[PDB]
Amino acid sequence: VRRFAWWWPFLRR
Repeated sequence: VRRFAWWWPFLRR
């Protein structure tokens, strides 16, 4: 994980 494309799963979703 870089530093953002991980939270999507929870955040963005």
